[PDB]
Parts: sequence; structure tokens; C-alpha cells
Amino acid sequence: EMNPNVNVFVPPRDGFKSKLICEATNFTPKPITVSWLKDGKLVESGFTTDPVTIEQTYKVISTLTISEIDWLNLNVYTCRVDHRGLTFLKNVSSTCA
Amino acid sequence: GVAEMNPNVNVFVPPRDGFSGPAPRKSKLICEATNFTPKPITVSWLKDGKLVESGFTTDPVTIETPQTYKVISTLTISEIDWLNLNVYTCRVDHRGLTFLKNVSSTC
Amino acid sequence: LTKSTKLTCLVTDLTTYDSVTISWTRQNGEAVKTHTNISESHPNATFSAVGEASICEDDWNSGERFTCTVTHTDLPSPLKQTISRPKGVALHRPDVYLLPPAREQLNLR
Repeated sequence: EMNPNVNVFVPPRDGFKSKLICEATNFTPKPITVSWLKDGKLVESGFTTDPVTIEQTYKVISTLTISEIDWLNLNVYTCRVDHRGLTFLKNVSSTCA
Repeated sequence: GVAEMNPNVNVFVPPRDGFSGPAPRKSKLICEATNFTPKPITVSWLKDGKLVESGFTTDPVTIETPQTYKVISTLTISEIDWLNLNVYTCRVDHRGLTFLKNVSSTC
Repeated sequence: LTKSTKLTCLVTDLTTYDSVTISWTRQNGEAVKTHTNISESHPNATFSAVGEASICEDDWNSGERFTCTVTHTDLPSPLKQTISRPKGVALHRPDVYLLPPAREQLNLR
């Protein structure tokens, strides 16, 4: 039982819509749930989860569709990872915005 | 054994607070091509004009009406190199055509 | 005169980019109706945007605080512009005076 690492990628500073990728690695067992948050509100659509692959460790990647204008408007995006009864929340924002 | 489209190049970079772990901290870079055909594609990483031959892993091409495919590649980078304003370029070769994308930490 | 009591905030000298939206927020944070008729760029390589909103006559005279927020890629922090009618000012009757041209000006014809 190892806590999964939470990392969120951001679009380049000098420009690219775009996508948000949240990756959980070095976790066990294989089943895991990944969701997305927008300014503290639950996201009901616009997100997809790729099948879990084997890197024993596993890797899971999630994709969230966002717009160019909303990303730089200082909106708060949080990737929620639930594993073994533990919840991890990571807040990210644009460095130049 | 219908259409051919030029590949699209997208580069993902970590945020300002995307570095963790024991010093020196390390992160990852993601270069993905979507809605490209035919399937074959070459992914290479360039750092200040120097080809990167280690520390990279490219996922196998998987299927996402013209047929479409997607490819995901991951390159490990160091925090010190990022702070030195180094420019990372993703090299895409497709049917003899080369597409380059340049990213940097400068605003 | 025209029953068009709308207020707008204009941005100039900014980069000619797209995906710009101007939303008006009151003192309670509630949102208002959107706007249309988005302008285009200028030959001087300067973008122009206008944010239109509809308010009531009584609301303006009540001294409510209205804030216009700018959402631009270059600016990292959205600036806040406050527009409100200053209450507590007295009303005076304007005096209109007409000054005819002097006799020293009607010489060059």
C-alpha cells in the first residue's frame, strides 16, 4: 500500500483549446478512481479516463477538456485521487497568469 | 488491404509548483499527437539543440470516417535545467514531414 | 434622452488576441446578462473590446458598487474598475452664457 503521486500538467507559458493531464503512479492495487474539480465544483462532463496500464506498479492518466479563456482567468482546477480510503487534492494555476 | 491529415504537435509542461521529491526535484514532459494519419510517427526530444537519448519513454500508438490514432511520450527533466531557461523541442516526423514545437518558461 | 443607461469598460493598447469576455459583477458577486457586437482589431495593432450590460435607473441612483473585470492573457492579475455615482452631492442650476467674438478677431476675414 503506497500513496499515489498526484501531478497536474499545464499548457505552455507561450501559448498552446488544451487538455489537463493528471497522472497517478506507483500505486497499488490496480483499481483507482480519478476525478476533476473546477473552482470547488463537481465536474459532470468534459472529462475522460484512459484505461489503466502496467508500467509491480500501475499507471493511470485522465484527460479534462478546458478552454483557453477560462484557463488564464485564474480558475481553480483540482485533481482528486481516491485510493485505499485516502483522498488527495492538488491545486495548480498558470505561472504567467 | 480515405484521407491523410498532417499531425498536430502539443507539448505539456509542469507548473511552477509541479516539482517534488528529494533535491534536485524532477518532473516530466508530455508530447502528444492526435488526429494524425497514417499511424507511423517518430518522436524525439531536443534540449538546446542537443538530442536526448535517455530518460524518455514513449507509449505505444493506440486508436482514439477517417481512422485516427494517438501517441503519448514522457521525458524526465530536472528542475535545475528548467530554471536555466532551457528550451525543450518535440520532434515529430511523419511521411517525410518534420514539425517542431518550442516551449519555454518565459512568459 | 435615449433610455440607454448602459455602462462599458474599454481596453486599449493590449495585444490583438481572441477569447476575451467582459463580465460585470455587482457588490454581491451576482452575474448579469451577457453582451454581443464584439469589435475587431485596429490597423495600429491594438485590440479593442467593449463589455455591455443593462442596469436599472433606480439601481444607479442607489449608489450600488459595480465592478468591471478584465480577462486578458498578458495581465496575470485581473484588474478591477469601480464605477458608481457619487452620492451626497448637491444639485445646482447651470448658467449658459454666450460670448460673441471680439472686434479684434474679425480683421483677417
